[PDB]
Amino acid sequence: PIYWKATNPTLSPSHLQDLPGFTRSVYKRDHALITPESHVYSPLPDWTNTLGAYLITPATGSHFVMYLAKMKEMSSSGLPPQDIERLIFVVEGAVTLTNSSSKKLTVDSYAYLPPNFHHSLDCVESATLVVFERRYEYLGSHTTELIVGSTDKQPLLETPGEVFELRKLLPMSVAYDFNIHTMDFQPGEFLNVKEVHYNQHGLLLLEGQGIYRLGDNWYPVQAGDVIWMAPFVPQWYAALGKTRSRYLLYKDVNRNPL
Amino acid sequence: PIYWKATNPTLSPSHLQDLPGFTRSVYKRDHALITPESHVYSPLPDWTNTLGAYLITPATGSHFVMYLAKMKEMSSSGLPPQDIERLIFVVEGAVTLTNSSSKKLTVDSYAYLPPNFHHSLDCVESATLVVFERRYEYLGSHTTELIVGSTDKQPLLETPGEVFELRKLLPMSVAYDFNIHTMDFQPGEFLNVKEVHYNQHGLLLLEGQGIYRLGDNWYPVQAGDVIWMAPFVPQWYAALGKTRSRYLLYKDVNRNPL
Amino acid sequence: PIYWKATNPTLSPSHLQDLPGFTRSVYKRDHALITPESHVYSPLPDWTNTLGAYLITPATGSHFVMYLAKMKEMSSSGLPPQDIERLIFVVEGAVTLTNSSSKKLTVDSYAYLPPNFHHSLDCVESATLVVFERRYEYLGSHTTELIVGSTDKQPLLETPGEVFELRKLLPMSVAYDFNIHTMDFQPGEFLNVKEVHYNQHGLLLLEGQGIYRLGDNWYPVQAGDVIWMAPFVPQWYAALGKTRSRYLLYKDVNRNPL
Amino acid sequence: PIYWKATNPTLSPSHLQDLPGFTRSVYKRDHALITPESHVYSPLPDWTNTLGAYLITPATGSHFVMYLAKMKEMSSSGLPPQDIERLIFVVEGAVTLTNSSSKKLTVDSYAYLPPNFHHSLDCVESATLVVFERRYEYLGSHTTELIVGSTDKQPLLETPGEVFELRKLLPMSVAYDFNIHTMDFQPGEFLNVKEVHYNQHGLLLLEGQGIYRLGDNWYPVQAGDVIWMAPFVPQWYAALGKTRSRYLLYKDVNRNPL
Amino acid sequence: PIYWKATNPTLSPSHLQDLPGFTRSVYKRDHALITPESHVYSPLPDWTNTLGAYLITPATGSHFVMYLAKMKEMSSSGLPPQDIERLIFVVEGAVTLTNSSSKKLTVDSYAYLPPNFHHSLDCVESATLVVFERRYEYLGSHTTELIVGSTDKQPLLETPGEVFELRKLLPMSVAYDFNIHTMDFQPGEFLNVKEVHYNQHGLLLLEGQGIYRLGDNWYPVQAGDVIWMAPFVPQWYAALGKTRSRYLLYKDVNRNPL
Amino acid sequence: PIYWKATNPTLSPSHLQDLPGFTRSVYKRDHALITPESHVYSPLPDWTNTLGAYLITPATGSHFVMYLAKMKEMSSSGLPPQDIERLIFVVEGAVTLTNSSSKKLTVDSYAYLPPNFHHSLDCVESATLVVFERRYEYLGSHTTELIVGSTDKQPLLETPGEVFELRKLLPMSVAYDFNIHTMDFQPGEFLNVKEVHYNQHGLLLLEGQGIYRLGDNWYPVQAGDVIWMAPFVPQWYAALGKTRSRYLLYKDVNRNPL
Amino acid sequence: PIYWKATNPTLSPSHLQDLPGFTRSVYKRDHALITPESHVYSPLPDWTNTLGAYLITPATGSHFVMYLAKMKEMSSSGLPPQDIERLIFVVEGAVTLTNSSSKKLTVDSYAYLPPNFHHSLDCVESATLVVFERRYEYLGSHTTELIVGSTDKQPLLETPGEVFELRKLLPMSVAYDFNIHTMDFQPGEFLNVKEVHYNQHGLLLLEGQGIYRLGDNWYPVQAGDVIWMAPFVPQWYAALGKTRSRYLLYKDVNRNPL
Ligand SMILES: [Mn+2]
Ligand SMILES: [Mn+2]
Ligand SMILES: [Mn+2]
Ligand SMILES: [Mn+2]
Ligand SMILES: [Mn+2]
Ligand SMILES: [Mn+2]
Ligand SMILES: [Mn+2]
Repeated sequence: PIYWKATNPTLSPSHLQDLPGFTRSVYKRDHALITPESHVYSPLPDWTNTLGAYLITPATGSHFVMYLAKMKEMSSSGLPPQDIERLIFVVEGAVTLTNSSSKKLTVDSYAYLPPNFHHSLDCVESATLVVFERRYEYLGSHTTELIVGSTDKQPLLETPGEVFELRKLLPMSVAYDFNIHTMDFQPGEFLNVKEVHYNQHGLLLLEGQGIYRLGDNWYPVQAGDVIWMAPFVPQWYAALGKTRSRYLLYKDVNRNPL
Repeated sequence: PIYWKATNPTLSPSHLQDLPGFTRSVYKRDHALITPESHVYSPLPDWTNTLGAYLITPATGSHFVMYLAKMKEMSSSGLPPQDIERLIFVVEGAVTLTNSSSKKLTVDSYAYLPPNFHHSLDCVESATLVVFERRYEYLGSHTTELIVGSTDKQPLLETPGEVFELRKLLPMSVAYDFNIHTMDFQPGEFLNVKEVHYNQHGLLLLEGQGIYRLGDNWYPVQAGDVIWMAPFVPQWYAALGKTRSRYLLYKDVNRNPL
Repeated sequence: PIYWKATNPTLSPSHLQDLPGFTRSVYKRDHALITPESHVYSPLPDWTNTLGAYLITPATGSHFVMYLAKMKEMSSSGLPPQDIERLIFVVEGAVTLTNSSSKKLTVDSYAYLPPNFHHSLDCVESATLVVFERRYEYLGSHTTELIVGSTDKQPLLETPGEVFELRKLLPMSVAYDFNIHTMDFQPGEFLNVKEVHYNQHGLLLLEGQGIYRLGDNWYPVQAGDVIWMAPFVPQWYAALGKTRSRYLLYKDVNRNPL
Repeated sequence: PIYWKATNPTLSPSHLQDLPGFTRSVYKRDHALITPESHVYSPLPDWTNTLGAYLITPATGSHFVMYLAKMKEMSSSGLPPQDIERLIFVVEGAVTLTNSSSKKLTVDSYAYLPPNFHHSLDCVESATLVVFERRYEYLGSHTTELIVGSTDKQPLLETPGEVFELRKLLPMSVAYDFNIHTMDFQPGEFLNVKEVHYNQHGLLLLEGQGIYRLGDNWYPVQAGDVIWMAPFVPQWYAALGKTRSRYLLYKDVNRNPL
Repeated sequence: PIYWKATNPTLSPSHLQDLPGFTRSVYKRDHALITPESHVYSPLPDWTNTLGAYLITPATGSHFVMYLAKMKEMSSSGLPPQDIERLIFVVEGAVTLTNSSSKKLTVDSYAYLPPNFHHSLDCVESATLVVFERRYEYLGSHTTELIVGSTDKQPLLETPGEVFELRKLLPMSVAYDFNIHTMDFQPGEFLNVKEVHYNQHGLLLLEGQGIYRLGDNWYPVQAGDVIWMAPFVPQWYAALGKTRSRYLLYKDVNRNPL
Repeated sequence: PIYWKATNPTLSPSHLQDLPGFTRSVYKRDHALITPESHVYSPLPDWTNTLGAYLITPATGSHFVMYLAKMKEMSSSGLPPQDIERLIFVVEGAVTLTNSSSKKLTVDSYAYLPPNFHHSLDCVESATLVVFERRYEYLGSHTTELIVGSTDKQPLLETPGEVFELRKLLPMSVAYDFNIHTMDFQPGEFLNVKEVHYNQHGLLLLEGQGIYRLGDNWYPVQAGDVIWMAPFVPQWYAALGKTRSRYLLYKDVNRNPL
Repeated sequence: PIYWKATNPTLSPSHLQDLPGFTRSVYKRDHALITPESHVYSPLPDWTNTLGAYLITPATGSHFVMYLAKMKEMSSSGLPPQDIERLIFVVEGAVTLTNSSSKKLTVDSYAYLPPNFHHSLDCVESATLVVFERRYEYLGSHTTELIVGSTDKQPLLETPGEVFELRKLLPMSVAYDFNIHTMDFQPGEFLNVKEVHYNQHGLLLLEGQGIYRLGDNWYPVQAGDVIWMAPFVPQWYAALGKTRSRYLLYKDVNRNPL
C-alpha cells in the first residue's frame, strides 16, 4: 500500500523495547525531530472514539498544530474551535466527509475547511489522519472555501533552480494563509538553496529516507518521521536509497511577516 | 512513615556544607531539576506562620505555579487571587480544611479548590504542603467543584503498553483543566514510550530513586527532588534500587492546545 | 561599480554546487549570519514583477523586518500596511520615487516613508533595494515626513572613543524611532567598545571583508553578507584585506527601552 | 538458547536499513560503545573458514585485543603470535579444543591457552567465539597454564559493598595478568561504587539491558553491545527490565601499575 | 579530462579570497578533513623540481604518510628511506618509472614499490601524484614486489552486504601490509555498515560529492577533498548529485593488530 | 583528630546511596578529580592485610603513581619493584618502619625511600597512608638517601607573589627528582599566578574546602578530594569556609624537561 | 624601545589582581595560547642567577622546548644535555657569547649552537632570552655550524601568494632540522593559506596585535603572548591596530615526517 512505511516504520517502536530511554526524537530551540516511539496517543477532545497525538503546537512557538489521528470503527471527528481552519490528509485507510453530497476520502485524499465551516469526518473501519489547524488570519474582505482533492490530481509545479517535484494541495490564492506542499526527491537529489526564511514548517516523511539538516544538526530520517522547522532555521535535505522520497509539508504564506 | 524521605532526603543540604557553590539543581530551556539545597523559603503573603518556596512559576513558560508550604503551629492559608484555582497535597503533618462540614487532612490527603471557591486551611501543629495554582480556563458553562480525598482511595488505573501503576486524584471530567497523577514503578521498571507531548509537567518524587531523562540530559534522582517539564521536552524515567518509586505529577488537560 | 561585490560576492552560491547541504549561514538565539546561498526569493505581494527575500522578521524577536527586493524591467512597489514606516536603499540599479516631485533614485540613494505616507516606486529596467519596515511607535504628537538623499551627501559625524567613519541617513530628531547608520573601516581598524546595548541591529556589509564577533562566536564575512543582532548580544568588528569596509546598519533610537 | 539475544539483538542492523548513516556507536578518548550495525567482519588470518570482527585493539590505548569469531562448517583456529596468551569463550554453537586429551566446548565453556601453548580449535558446524589476546607480561619465573571451564561450574564470589553476582573464569594466582568476570545484576540493581581505577575493560553484555555510564555519558544498552573502558574512566551500570543482566568482562590484574 | 574536478575543486581556494580565516578543514582527535585552501606545498627533499604537500603523517597517530607531489617540467622523484615501501597514483599528467623495466604512467596508473626497491619517477612536462609511504612490516620471510597497473584494468570485487563497486589495486596476499581500494557509489547509494574497525584510512575523493560521517560529525564533501580516519572512528558515506562518487582509499591489512 | 575530614569527608559515599550513578569524579585529558565514592580498594600485592586504591598511574600520562593504603590489624608494607623510589605520608593511624634504630610514624609523619632502599612498614591497629612511587631518574652519580619527618617540624619557605604558606617534606637538592609540598590557604586567599608549567601534580586536600580551577573547568572541593594535574593544564585554587585549606602536593623537579 | 611591549604587555598580570582565577591562557589537545599571567618562573638548573620559565616541552607532544630565561646580576648559562641543539634570541637587554672570539648579543641578536658544541653566555645586568632546545636528529654525516646574528641583517624572502614580510635566521641547508622565521604583517593583512601541515610551531608575538585562529578557536592576541602549534592544527593570523604585527616562529624542516 502507498505510504505503508509511514504507518509501519522500518525501525519501529517495538524494535527498541530492550533499549531503556533510547529515542531519536529531539526538541531544540528552532526545530524538532519527532519520531514514532515518542508519539503520545490519548483521546482526542470533542472527537468520538479517537486517539490522537499532538506532534506540534504553538507551545513550540508555531502558529499551528499538527497531530496524528487514529480513527477506528464507528468514530467521528468533532468541530475545531471557533475561527480555526483545519486540513486533513488521509495517510492510511478511509474516512467519509460531509457537511453537498458525502465525499469518501481514501489514502492520499485531503480536505481543507474554512474557519467555522461546519463539517464532520466519519469513519467505519480504520483511518490514520494527519491534520493541521490554525487560527485563521482574516485579511480584509478575503475568505476561503471548501477544498477537497487528491495529491495525484495536483499538477507538477515549476521549481526554478531545483530538481524535486512540487505539488501544492490548496490554492495559491491570497485568501489561504498556508499551503500544503508535496515534495519528491529522486535518490541522490537534494536542495540547492540552504533555505533560511521567516516561514515555518511542519513535515511528515511519507516515502523514503535521507539526511535532513537543521542548523548545525544532521539527522538520518525514515518514512514516518516528523519534523518541526521554526522560522529562520537553516534547513536542507538529501534523498537516499533505492526508492524515492516524498514528504508532506505545511508552509505559511500570503501574509505580511511583520 | 509515608513520604518520610520526601521530607528527609538521603543526600541532604547540610551534607554539602563543605562544597562551595555545589548543587544538583539545573534550570534549562525546556526543563529543570530543582533540588533541596536550592529551595528558597520565604513567608507566604496572606498566610499565617507558613513558610513557602516556589519551584515553578509562569516565568518558566508554564501556565501553573508549584510551591511547598511549611505550615508551623497555629498557621492558616490565604485565599488565592481571583479566578485562580488551587490544589493542595499533604506530604507531612495534619491540616483541617473548611468552607459544608470540615475535613481533617493528613499525609496522602489532598483537596482541589475551584476558582473563586472560598475555603481555609488551618494548621495547629505542623504541615508540609505541595500546592499547585493556576488561572482557570473557563470552557463554556462548565465549572469545577470542591474535591477532597486521599491517594490510597483512588482506584488503580491501567495504562496501555506501560507497566507503572497509576492513580488520578481529580475527576477526568472536561470541567477540570488539569489532573494530578500518582505514578508507581517497581525497581527495574521504566517508561516504554519516550514521551514528547504538548502537555507540561511539574513533578515531585515522594519515594524511591532512579534515572530521569529530559531531552539529552540524564539525572540521578532521589525522593524530594522536583522536576519541571516544559512542553515537548523528551522525557523518560527508570526506577532503581530496593524500594519502589512514587511521584506526584501535574498534567494539563481537556483544553484545545491550539 | 560601487557595492558591486554585494550584488556579486566573491564566494557565491554556484561555487557550492558540489558541497551538498553546505552553508555559512547561522541562526542562534541572540544573533544570525545570513549568507547569499540561503536567500529565499519569493514574489512580494502588492509589488509588480519583483522577487523579494525576507532576512529578518519579528519571528526573530525583532521589532522590524529587513528584506531584499529584486525589481526587474517595468516594475513597481506596493504600500505597506497601516502605521508601518518604510525605508529603502538602492544597492544596485535605478528606480524613480513618486507619490510631491519625483527623484531618480540610484545606487546610494535612500528614501524614508512616514507611516501611511502614500508613495510609490517604479523601475523600468532593473533595481535591487534593501528595505526596512516596522510599526512606528507613536510618541506624543511628533510625526515624520518624507526624506530623500544619498550616502556620500550626508555629513561625516565625529565618533567619540572610536575610529570608524560615521554617517546617519535619517534625522536624529526624536520624531524618528529608528536610524540607519553608515560605517567605514580601513583595513586593520576595529570597534573599541565590545558593545552590549538594548538597541537591536540588522546589517548588510556593503564593501570589504573582515571578522565579526557575536557573543563568543567569530564569523569571517564578505560583501553581500547580512547580520542580525538581537538586544544585549556582544558585538565587535575589524576590517581586513586591501580595501576598506562599509556596512549599512539599522538601529533603534529615541524610545524608552521600558 | 543461552545468550540468544547476544547474537540476535532486539534492535538488529536490518531494522536500521532505512536510516542512512545512523549508528548507536561511539568512540571517545576514554571509552567506546561498539554496537552490531558496526561490526566489521573479515576473514581471520591463519584460520580456516572463519570471519572475525576486532572490537578492541591496542590502537585504542588498551593492551589487549577483543574480537568476535564466526566459525562456520568444518573450520579451525590459527595459532597466535609468539608470547601471546589467548582466551576463548563460546557464545553460540560448539567447537572442540585439542592440543592432554581433547574437550568438546559449548555455550559457556571457555579455554585459556598460555603464551606459546600449542592448541587447535576445530569447529564442524557453527560457533561464535568472543576471544581476548595479550602480550603476556612475564613476571619472574611464574607461568600460567591451560584452563578449560564453564561459567556455571564457577563459584559465586563475595563482592563487599556490591549486590551483583560475580564469578571469575580464570585462577587468581599471580601468574595470570588478567581475568574474565561474569557479572549478574537483577532488575533495579546497580553498582554502588562509581569506579575509577587504572584497570582497563572490555565487555560484552550477554543477557538483559540497562544504562551504562561512562564519564559524563549515559548509554542505553542491550545484549550484544560491547564496551571499551580505558584506564581511569568513571564507570557505572544499572540493570533494567524483566530479565536479569549478565555481562562478560575483561580485567588486567596482578601487575604493578607503575 | 579524467579526475578534473579533483584537480580543480568546484569551491576553489581563490573563491574564498574575501573570507579571512575561513576553512572547511578540520583536525580532530580521531579523524580529519583536509581541504585545498589548506594545502601547504613545499620543495620535496631529494626530488627535482617537485612541490609536495603532506596531508597525513604519523604525527596523527597513523603509521603512514599521504602527500600530493606536484612534478613540473623535467622533474624526478627521490628515493624513500630504508624499509619505507611506497605507492604512487597519477591524478594528473604523466611520468615515467625506470630503475625492473620501464612503464609509462598516465592518469589512473599506479606503482607500488617494495621496501628498498630502487626506482625513479621521471616526468617531462608535469604530473600530479598522491603518494603513500610506510615502514614495511616484515612478516616471517615474505616480501612484496613491484606492482604496476591501471584502476580500470582492475576487476570488480564482491561486496557482500554493500552495493558500491569495489576494485583493489594491489594483491591481497600476506606479504602486503596494506592495499589501496577504489570505491564507486551511484547517487543515492551509501554504506550499509557503519564501520568501527581497527584499520586506519587515508582517502582522496577523485570524483563526485556527498556527505561523510566521522564519529558524531557530518561533512559535506567534494572532489579534491582529503580525509584521515584514525582507528575505530565511526565512518559512513552517501553519494549525492548527478554523477557518481569515486574515492581512493588506503587500508592497512594482513598483520596481527596486537 | 588531625586531618579527620580527610578520612571521613563531609559528603561521603553513603550519602549518595539513593543517587544512582551520581559522582563528583571527572577524568579528562589534562586533569582529574577523583572523589571518595569512586575510590576502588583491593588487596595490595605483597603488602600484608592492606587494601590499596590507586588514584593516579602512568596510564594517565603521568610518570608516577599515587595511592591510598589502608592497613588493618597486624599489617605490613611490601617492597616496590626494582629502581622505584617511594614516599609515604600517614594521614590516619600509626605505622612503624624498619629494615639501624627503627622508628614509629604517626598521623602527619612521612618517609622517603631511595630506589631499591630495603625497608619495612609495620602497623598494628591501623593507618591510612597516601603513597607516591616512581622510576627514579638517575642523574649520573647522584643518589638519594632515607628521609623521616613531620610537616609541622618543617620550616616555612618563602613564596614571592604568593600569600600561601609552604613546607617541603623532601630536600631540594639535585639528586631528588620530586618533592612534596604542603600549602596552606586562609579563607579568601588564592594563587595569584594562573600556572601553566611542565611540572605535573598529584594533590590530596587534607583540610578545608574551596574552588580549584583546571583549564576552563571550576570544581568545588572538600577535604579528602584528590586531583591529577597533567603538564601545562591551567591550574588555580582559592580557599573558603571558616577554616583554612591544606593539601599535600607532588611536584617533579631537578630534571631536564627535554 | 624595540620589543618593549613584549616585556611589558598592555594587559598585565597585576591588572588581573582583582580577578581571582582569571587567565587568558588556553591549553588544548592540538594547541595552546600561553599569556603573561601564567608564566611560572623558577631557578634554571646549571645556570647562575637566572630565572627561567618553560612554556613548551615534549610533554605537549613537541620535540622541542621553548623557555624564557631572565638573566640577572652576573649570571651564566648552563650547558644543554648531550646531543641537544640550542638557539637563543635576545628579546631585551644584553648578554655576551663566548666559545673563537667574543660576541656581544643585544636585543634582536641571536645565536644557534650545534649539538655537543661548547659555548657560554654571560650577563652582567639584565637580559631576557627566548630559547629553543631540541635533541638533534643526525641525518647522514651532515653537521650544523654555529650561527650568530641579528634580524634586520637578514634578507627579505619571497612569500608566494602571501604578503607578510618573511625573514629566516638560519641556513635552509639540509643539515639544520629547524629554523626560526620572523614574519611581519601590516594592520589589515592576513594569511591567505589556512595552513594545515605536519610542521609544528612555537611562536612569540614580539610586536603588534591581532586575531589568531587555531582549530575552531579564535584568540585575540597581543605582544608578549605565546603559542604552541601541534602538527596539523588549522592555523591563521590577522594583524590589527595602528602598529604592525611581528612574530618570531619555530618550524621543523629537512626531515622526512615518517
Ligand atoms: Mn522551507
Ligand atoms: Mn508525560
Ligand atoms: Mn551596535
Ligand atoms: Mn570496573
Ligand atoms: Mn573503512
Ligand atoms: Mn603548580
Ligand atoms: Mn605554519
